[PDB]
Order: sequence, then structure tokens, then C-alpha cells
Amino acid sequence: GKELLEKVELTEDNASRLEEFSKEWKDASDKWNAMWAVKIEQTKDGKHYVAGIGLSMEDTEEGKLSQFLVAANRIAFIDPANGNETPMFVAQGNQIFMNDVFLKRLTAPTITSGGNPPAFSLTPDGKLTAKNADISGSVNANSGTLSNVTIAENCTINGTLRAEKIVGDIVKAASAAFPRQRESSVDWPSGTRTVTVTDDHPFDRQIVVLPLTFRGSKRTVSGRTTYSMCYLKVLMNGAVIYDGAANEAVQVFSRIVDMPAGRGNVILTFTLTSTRHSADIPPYTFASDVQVMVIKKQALGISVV
Amino acid sequence: GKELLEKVELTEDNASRLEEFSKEWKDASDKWNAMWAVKIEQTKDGKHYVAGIGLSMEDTEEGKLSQFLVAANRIAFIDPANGNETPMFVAQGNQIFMNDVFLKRLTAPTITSGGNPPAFSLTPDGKLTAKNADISGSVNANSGTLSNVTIAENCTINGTLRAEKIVGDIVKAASAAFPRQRESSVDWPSGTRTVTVTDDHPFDRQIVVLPLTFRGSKRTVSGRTTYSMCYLKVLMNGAVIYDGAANEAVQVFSRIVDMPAGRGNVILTFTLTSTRHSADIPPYTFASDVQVMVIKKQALGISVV
Amino acid sequence: GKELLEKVELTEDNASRLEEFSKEWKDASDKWNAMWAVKIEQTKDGKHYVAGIGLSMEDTEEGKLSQFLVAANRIAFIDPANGNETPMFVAQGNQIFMNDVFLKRLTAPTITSGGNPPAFSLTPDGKLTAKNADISGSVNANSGTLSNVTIAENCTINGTLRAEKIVGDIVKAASAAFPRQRESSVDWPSGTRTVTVTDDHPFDRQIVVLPLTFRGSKRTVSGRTTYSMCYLKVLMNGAVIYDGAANEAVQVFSRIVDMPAGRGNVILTFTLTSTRHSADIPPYTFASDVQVMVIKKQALGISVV
Amino acid sequence: HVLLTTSAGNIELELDKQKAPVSVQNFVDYVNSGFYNNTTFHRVIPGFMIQGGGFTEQMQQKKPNPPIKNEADNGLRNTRGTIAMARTADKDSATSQFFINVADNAFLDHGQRDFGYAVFGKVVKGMDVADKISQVPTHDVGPYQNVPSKPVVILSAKVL
Amino acid sequence: HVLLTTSAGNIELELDKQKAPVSVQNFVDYVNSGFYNNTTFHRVIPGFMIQGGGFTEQMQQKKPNPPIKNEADNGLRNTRGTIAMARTADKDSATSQFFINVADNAFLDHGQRDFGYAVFGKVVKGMDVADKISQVPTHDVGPYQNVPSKPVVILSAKVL
Amino acid sequence: HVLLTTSAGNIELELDKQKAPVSVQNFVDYVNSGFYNNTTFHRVIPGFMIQGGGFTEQMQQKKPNPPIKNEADNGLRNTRGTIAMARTADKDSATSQFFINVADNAFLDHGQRDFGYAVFGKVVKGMDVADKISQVPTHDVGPYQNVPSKPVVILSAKVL
Repeated sequence: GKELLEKVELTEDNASRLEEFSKEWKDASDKWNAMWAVKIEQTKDGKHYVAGIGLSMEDTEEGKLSQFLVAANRIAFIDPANGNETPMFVAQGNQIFMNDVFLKRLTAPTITSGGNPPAFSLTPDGKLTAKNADISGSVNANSGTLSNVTIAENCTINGTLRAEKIVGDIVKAASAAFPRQRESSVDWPSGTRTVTVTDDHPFDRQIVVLPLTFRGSKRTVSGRTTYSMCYLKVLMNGAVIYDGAANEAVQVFSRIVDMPAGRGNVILTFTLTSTRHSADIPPYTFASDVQVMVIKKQALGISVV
Repeated sequence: GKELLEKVELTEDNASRLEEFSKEWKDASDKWNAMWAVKIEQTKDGKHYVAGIGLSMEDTEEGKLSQFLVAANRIAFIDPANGNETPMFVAQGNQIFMNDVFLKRLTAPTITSGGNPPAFSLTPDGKLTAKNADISGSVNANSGTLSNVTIAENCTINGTLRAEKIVGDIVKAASAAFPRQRESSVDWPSGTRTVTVTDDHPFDRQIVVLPLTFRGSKRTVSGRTTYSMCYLKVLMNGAVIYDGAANEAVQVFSRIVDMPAGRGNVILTFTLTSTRHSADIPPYTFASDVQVMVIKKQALGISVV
Repeated sequence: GKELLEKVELTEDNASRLEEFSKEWKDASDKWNAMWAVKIEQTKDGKHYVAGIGLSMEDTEEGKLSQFLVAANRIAFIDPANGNETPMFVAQGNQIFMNDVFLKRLTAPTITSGGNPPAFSLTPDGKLTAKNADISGSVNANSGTLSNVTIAENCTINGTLRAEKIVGDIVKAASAAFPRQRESSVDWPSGTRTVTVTDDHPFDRQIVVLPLTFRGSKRTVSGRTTYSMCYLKVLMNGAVIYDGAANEAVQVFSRIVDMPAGRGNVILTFTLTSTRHSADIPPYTFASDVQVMVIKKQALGISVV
Repeated sequence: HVLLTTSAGNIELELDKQKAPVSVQNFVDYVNSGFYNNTTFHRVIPGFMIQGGGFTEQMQQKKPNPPIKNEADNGLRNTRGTIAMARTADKDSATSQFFINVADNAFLDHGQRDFGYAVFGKVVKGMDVADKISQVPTHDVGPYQNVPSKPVVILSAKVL
Repeated sequence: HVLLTTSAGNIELELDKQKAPVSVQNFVDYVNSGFYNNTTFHRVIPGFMIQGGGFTEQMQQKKPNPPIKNEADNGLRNTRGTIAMARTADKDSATSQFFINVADNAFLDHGQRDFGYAVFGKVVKGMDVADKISQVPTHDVGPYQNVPSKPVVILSAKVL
Repeated sequence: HVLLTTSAGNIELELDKQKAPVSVQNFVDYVNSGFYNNTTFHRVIPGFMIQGGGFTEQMQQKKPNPPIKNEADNGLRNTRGTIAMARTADKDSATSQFFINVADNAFLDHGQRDFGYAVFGKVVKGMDVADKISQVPTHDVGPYQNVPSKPVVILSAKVL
């Protein structure tokens, strides 16, 4: 019959197609069941997040999913408009850091430095501790201590200082009485007093010699007048600046000797010589102590003459 | 025939294989169509980035893709050489932070602290505002104000201070004239002047008594000479440091009394007594005012004798 | 009979089902082979990380994998408990930053600022450089310099200052001798010395006039006594504060004139007049120089009377 | 003119009404309807500023009006003695809290997408009161830092 | 009472034994059994603190006992002159290294999750020795910075 | 020796030639061929440094030569009065801009991966000119900050 030569060969070509489909299915299924994927799970809202990595043709229980590990050097971020590729991590000698082209904005972070008591600390409420800083510009200290700081001329130093803790002298004083030569029971002044000022100051000074009164005496016996003389002679570095003779009326020596800075020591020599009334009567002379003051020598608003 | 039993039973095993393939296809297709994946899209360069999450067997339009959400606690980064796993986020009491083992390098960030006017602020161009800091080391200020700072000894204080704003006195002066006792139309000095210096200074001081001149008088009537005596007695804390008798020729008292710190008040008593010429004639005596000056007492480069 | 009409149609229906399965296979295989996925690779420990993006039905060699790119604006992190979505990046004018709701904790980072020598720098070991800062609170400097800082009153200023670098004078001094008028071979003092203190100080001052001794003389010839008189007249701002006549016994002028701040210049006029013994004999008078010292005028612990 | 009568003294404040009209309207509406009566300066940092106007004596927050727009681009700067409106992270979130600048705060100045802080007032008298307040001891580490240990109470706010 | 007889001088330390019992027990067991002899102050930052007790004269780390629990919640603060136990990143990792506060370090005080640093001692005599030590020149940039150029050696440690 | 004749005065610079030969060759080639004539110190921060050599009076950038390699490992440090080459982010990108250190900048010193800044010169005379320049008022917030309001101009750059 005709029916035995067309539809009976269908059982063989159908078998050949079934064998080809079996081979394709074996090739594809054995690679589907070996395939690992990123597994998508759900919240109770329909949100579909990445929950980890697992076999594609399985279910798991959202547990025993082997975590979403990414290889760090393989992840980068793109703008899908220009195609600019930005790696997430940068390698620095077996340490991986974030790319830091992000990382442009921190709000209320806590930052601490290395050592373990830390030198640097930034608290999220904004307390800053530096402890190993180098600052410049606009400091308003409420407490603390300066140690080796050069305070400038234009720094206002409102506040007090002690009278001590001033290097210079501003004023000094010194004093001495003339040697007294005596005979019997009467003494008279006679000798030399030397006043030496050491040149150990950066500024000009004046040696104010407070008034020095000296006098002699007069005796009238049997109508004969005997004068007891007094001679005061002052030497400044050997130069005679004064020479006085007093008979019975007083003479007074006072002076302001100038002491410039760097010119060396100033030596003032006060020498008193007394003369006897006669060959027998001891002298009756008087001379007040040597009193001297060295001042800071300001020549400004105090005019004389 | 032989073909009736060898090529007609093939339609049955073929049908069984087709039914088995139908069952496998129904099992696998319902798994493929229900499967969600991470969807890969393309830029107009062939770049193939992750664009979001969607059904595996669908197309979308790069829109309505349900975002690439990752579950935060599930993401970690590996080195695929040693297998070391580093989580991306660390939990701190319902707050998720970055793992901060990255985050080792920040260049030109903006940092601001918590409160809202902030205490700390770091501008991306390098301006720093701390305002609640505790700094140590190398401060180099161009403006500002110290409030309770202890400036140390080794801090150079280049700059000026006022004459006031010095706690100690350095120099003080005081003066008085002796009480005058008068009868008829003539007066003579007689009385006591007391100079007291309070011990209210940390340093040694000198009480410089500027020269005090006093004298009496002589009158000769009918060849009788009457002496008007003048006596000055100076007591330092009750101790007699001076005793003078002046007839007609002047005597001068001057002294530098030492005033050490902590030894108590120094009291200088100037007692001046005048004696009449006779039982009738009032005394004619003179005595200059008491003038005293208290100095800071430097004993350094002012040598005497 | 039945076998040539019942199981013969099995070949045709099997061929129809095979054609339907061929159509489904051609629809699904073309979809599978065109599908890009995220490729999962393995360490030699069984760890299964994300190694990049590649064709789903391929193998590659872990190389030529086209990198794991994510589209930046599409990545966000979820909590799969409440469903809160937190984007990874925030856009800021064509710049992408991390979300900074993470980024709450930095441990030993390196931070530097913009410019290229940077103003700000934080070394990972805790050295801080600010160099363009604005600090308040608790500064403990070990070195550096203040430039325009207002040091407050309650700042302890332990350390010394120079005697100079003090604006006020504290003490000044000035002196001059009286003009001498001479005839024949003898001179006597007579004239005016004017002492002017400029009112250029913020504090009260004292003008201490150190003792000024003047006297005349007496000569007796043929029982006639001639008195050479000496007169000193001191004017304070034109007002007479002293007037003295000396015959042969000395008089001494000394005074402490108060100089208040803001009252104006103080002018002290010392006028000496000498009267001759007779119509022929020149006067024999003496007067010591005018020495004056202006002090800072402390009225505290020094009392007289 | 507005006077804040505090336990420390009296603070006369001149309102810059021409440069910040809405801020000064809001501030005068609060001070007029006794809002700042019995309210503390809850945030005192010496060298920075003293912040008040939102918390009662027991550190409990008051009910403010709905906030005002930021007017920080009026060109007034955060100089010593000026008052700026305190706000939260939001730019136009300023309601009732202000602060007085006790020093020069240049980093709080701007008008831009970084809005900074709107200065609307100035202390003309009682800067010594602010100086005494700025130095009180503050220790409440935890919920709110830099809270004065003994509260600085605004007894009354008197508007002229 | 413990002596740290250093090359700079003598430091007298009164142990706060009633507030940090096990910490001061650990410190006294180290000082008693000759551990801190010939050990340097390896980390000196002027204005911060001076840290010693871990490294020998040639920068060689010594063998400590197993660490001690942090006792920083005793309410003793990191004030000038106090000794705190130095530790690593771990909160209960303090073994043998200590430091003296040469200034007021408020940021090192805490008893919380952030455990801070446990103060257990106080310099009662020889603060001048610590002041001379704090200002020595330190330059070992690289492995360990702030290492004094000429080592500050603890010659011996004597107990009382 | 190089004369930097500015509007403020004259700055005298001894070139450390033996330690930075290529930097000093590049600097002297710019100085000889009148590059720095009519160029401003565009970036002055008091307490830090003053930076010049790239911009004219109108704040426009000039054309430099190909850059020079960093020679910061010569061991010269960023002490007060030394000139270092200014550069961009790239470590070998220094072309023409320099800066004078007005203070001690220890954090700009290194020879390492972190190349720091190469000191090649020193102010020997005219420091006072640098202190006058360092304190001029600067306000150009935006593109370039710390720009002097009234620009300081290198009138001529004469070399010996």
C-alpha cells in the first residue's frame, strides 16, 4: 500500500530529532545545574535585593547562601552616559583602600589617629584633640600654657608684672661717711671715699650725687682768729669736676654725672682734707655722708633753663 | 510482517521519551520564568555594566528595573589569592558604617562635626575651624587672644608694658616739716615727725633719708654770748641711730636705712628740740623738712669704698 | 484494522509535538546564548566570589572577563528586616560621592587638603598640620610665635622684661646751677632757673626738689657790720610756694610738689637775688644747684606725721 | 530693640530689620508672645558662641512655629556680638533657637548652596553679660554636650 | 610606693590601689620581679605624655604576662601627673606599657563601650624629672616615631 | 644669585645648586629668560608660605616648559626662608611655580614615594620684604582663595 512508505518513516526521523534534542538537553541541563549565580531574595514588601551567591537551579532557605563576595580589584563604577570607569579600590602595597575620588564629604564622624594612646582625635560632637599639632592663624585660648613662644611687639600684654622680674635697675643708691681722724677726744672728717659704678646696663644712666654739705670753723682767742679749713675735691675718672674750700660758712657739692652705656666704669673720688686751727689745736670741720643714686636717665619732658 | 513489529512500536517509546522531555521542560521553564537575576545592560561602547535587578527571561527598557539593592550585611570583598574576606559594613547599634579598614586616604574632603552650628569644620581648600580644640606643639598665631594661659620663663616677651601694671613700687617718696612752736612774732621748729614704712613688698628696700640740715644761733649782747641749741634725735624702731647738737654751724643728717622683706614695719622718729637763748629770748633755730625716699635696693654694680 | 488507524496517528501527533518543542527550544536557546550575567569564580578553598561580567553560556579563563561594572546611581543597600533603602552614592554637580550616612568612623587615616602645597595634613601616626586654622580652647604650645594676640589680665606672665620697654618714666632727674654775675675777681649767684615738667604721663607724679641750701655773709670793719643778703623765691605755676632770706646762717629749701595727670605742665621758677655788703663791696652769697626728681607718686604703705 | 533679662544681667540687642525682614519678624513674634521667658542658654562653648531659645529650665524642648527661610545671603557676617539663627541640618529649618557669636566665626558665613547661618541681630549693650555666660562650667556629656552645670535662665524678654 | 630610678632622676608614684586593684597588682608584679629595669621611655610627645615599659635599651620588645582587663571606669581621670596603662586596639589588651600624662588629656577618660585608658597611679615626687624627659629631642620617623634620640633609660625600679 | 625686585622691595636668594641641579637649572632658565617679570604672588597664607611664579596681574596662567623631576630627596628641609618648587598632584609635575616658607613646614619634607616638595633656594637678604608680603589681606573666595586683594608684583627678576 501507499500508506506504508511515508508515515512509517516518520517514526525514524522523529526518533533522530528526539536523539538530537536529547543531546542538546543533556549539554544544556548539565551546565545549568553546574551554574552559580547571584541569588535574589525578597522582603515582605516585594523589594528583590541580592542576598548572596548560590547554585542557580536551587532554592536554599535564605540561609547557607555562601555570601555575596566580590573580588575587590574587579569592582568599578561607571556613568552609563559617557562610559567613565572608576575603580572602587586602589592597591597600596598589599593594602586595599577606597578610591578616595569619592569620600569628599564626612558629617559628624569620629576620627582617631594611629598610636594607642592616640595623638589625634575628632569626636562626632566636634571636640578636637591634636596633641602633636603645628597650627597657624587666629588662636583664641581659654586655658593652657606657652613654653618657648616669641610674643611679638604688636601683641597687647594687658595684665601686670612684678617689680622684680625687671632686668634693669631703674634706680640704685649707695652711701658712705668720710673716714674720721681723731686725736685726744675730738674727731674730724678726713680721707677718701670712692664711688664706682659698673658699666653693666644697656641704657644711659645719671649718677645723682645728693647734696654734700661741708664746712670748717673759726676760733677767736686773745683777738687772734684761727681758721680751720675744709677742702672737698671730687674726681670723675681722675678729672677734677669740683674743688671747694670752706672756712666757717658751708659749701654744698651736688651734681648729676651722666653715665653713657658702653663707655666703661665711672669712678667718683671724694677726698676731704681738714687743716688744724694752729700747730696745737685739732681741726673742727664737718662733712655730710656721700649719698649717690643712679637713675635710668630719661631726658624727655623735664626741661631746665 | 517484520516492519509491523520493528518500526511501529517506535511510535510508543518515542511518545514516552516525548512525555519525559515535556515533564523536564515543564519543570525547568517554570523555574526559568520565575527566576530573578541581576540584569546586565550596555553603553553605546560595549561596556556591559549592572543596571539593576529584573526577571531573567524578560527585556524591560533599562527603565522599571527594580534597582540593584544588596543586603548590606551580605556584601564582603575578597582577595582571590589568599581567600581573606573583608566585610563592607560593620554594625554599631542599628547603624551600619563602612568597614574603615578601607578609608585610609582622604584628599581635599569637606569634614563638618555634629551640632548645627558645627564646632569643627575642614574646608576642601584646607581652611580648618576647631572652636572646641585641645592642641599641643608649635602654635604660630597671627591674631586671637589668650585668656588663662601661663606664659613660661623661656617665652621671649618682645614688646612694651606701662609704668602702671607693675605690682611693686621701685621708688616712693614722702616728706613733712617739723612742728613750729611760736611766741610773740617769732617761730622755731620743735616737735616730732614719724616716718613709718609698711612691710608690704616681697623684695629688700632702702629708706634713703635725703640730707636734713639743722642749726642753732649765736647772739652776743654786752660781751655775753648766748647759744640757742638745736638737737635732732632719730630713732629707728626705738633704737637711736643719730644724735646731733648744733650751736651756730649747721649739722646735716642723712642715712640709707635698710628695709629687708618680712622683718616688719620700719618706724623712723625725727625728734627736734630747740633751747632758748635765755629765760626771755626765744630760740632762733632752723631745721629743713624731713624728706625720705624708699628704693628697691639693688646691691649690684654700685661699689662704695 | 485498529493498529493501522490508531497508533499510526501517534507518529503525526508526535511530529506536531516535536515541532512545538523545537519552536520552544529555538525561542529559549537564542535567549540563553545572548544573555550576559555576573560570573561566579572559585578560590582553591571553595569560596565562590564575583569575578566579573560575562556571557552566561560560556567559560572564559577568569581572564578576558569584562570587569564587574555597576552603574553607580543604581546601587543601594537595604536592611531586609524593615526595607529601608540607602543609596551608595549621592550626585553633587556631575561629581559622585559616597552617601556619608556610612563614613562615621576613621582609624589612622591620611587626610590632606586641596592646594598643592597643602594647608591641612593629618598623618596616620597622628601628627596634625593645620597652617590655615581658627582654634578655640586649651592650647599648650611648646614653640612658635604670637603676632597680634591680646594677652588677657588673668594670664600669668612668669618671665622677665627689660628696664627699657616700659612706657612710663617711674623716675627722672634734672639739675642746673644759678647764673653767676661777677665783678672784679669775685662771683656770686643771682638769676632765674625755670624747671618745667611736661604733663605727658597717665599717672600722678611727685616733683621732689632735693635740698637747696643758700646763705649770705657778714663782714665787720671798724665795728661796722655789713650784711650780704641772699633771697630765694620759688614760684609754682606763678604762685609763690617759698620765700627765704639768709644773712650768714644757711636756709634750705626742699619740697615735694604733687603733679596730677591731666592738670597741665608744672613750671617751677627758682629766683635768686644777692644784695651787696655796701655801695662798693660785691655780695658774698652762696646757693647750691637746683636738683629735681619726678617720681611715679605712690601714696601707699609710707606714712608721715 | 529687645532686652533679654537673664540671671547673669541684661542684653540689649539691636535688630538688623532691613537685611533680614522675615527672620527679625519671626524673632520679634517669639519675644513678643513670651516664648523665650524661662528658657536657658543650653549650649555654651567658650571661644565659639552661646546658644539659647529652644529648651526650658529642665532641659525640655518647647513647641515652635513652622520654620522660616534662610536669609544668610544678606551679607551680614558672624562677627563677635552678632546673633545668627540656629537651625538643624535642613537649610530652611530655622525656627526659634539663636546663638550669639562670642568671637569671629567666618566658617558660619555664606549665602549659597552651603547656606551657613543668618545673622539678624547684634548685642549693643550687655556684652559683659555674654562674656560672663561664655565662661560658665559646662559638663553634660551624653544627650547634649556643653550644657551649663548651673542653668543660665532668661527670666524675661522685653521688646521696645 | 614605687621608685622609677631613671638616668634623668627619680620619679615617686603613689599607686591608686583601691580603685584599680588588679591593674595595680599587675603593675606591682612587673616592678617587683625586675621587669622595668633597663627599659626606655620609647614614646615622648611634649604636651601629651611619655610612654615607657615595653622596649629595652636597643628598641627590643620584652615578653609580658597575659593581658589585664580594662578598669578605666574607676572615675580616675587622665590629669597631669597620672599614669594610665597603655594598651593596643583591643580594649582589654593592656599588659605592661604605661604612660604619664604631662598635661590634661580629657579625650583619654572613659568608662563605656569606648573604654579609654585606666589611670592607676600618680607622680607624687619627681614631676621635674618628667618635665625634663618630656622636652628631649625625638626623631625616629618610620617604624616608631617620637623615640628620644638619646634613650631615657629606667636604671632600676624599687618598691616600698 | 637672583634679584627678585618686587613692588614690596628686593628679595635675595642663594640657589642651593649642588643639591638640586635640575630644579635650579629650570629656575635659572625661567629667571634668565624674563618669565617671572610682571608675575604675582597669587597665594599668600600668613604663617605658612607665599606662592608665586605662575599667574600675571590679571590672574591668568602663563605658558611653562615641560615639567622637571622631583629632587626633594636632596635632604634640604622646608625651613623658614627656603624656596621649594610648587607642583600639582603628580609628584614630577613641578614646572614654574615656587613658594617661600615663611615658617617651619616639617610636613612638606620628604624623599620617598610621598615625594613632598623640593627645596632648592633660600632667602639670604630681603626677608623683611617676605614678612611685609605675608601679612597683606587676602579675599578671593571661589576659584583661587588666599589671593592678595591688591596684588604684589615681581616687577623684574635680574640674575647674577
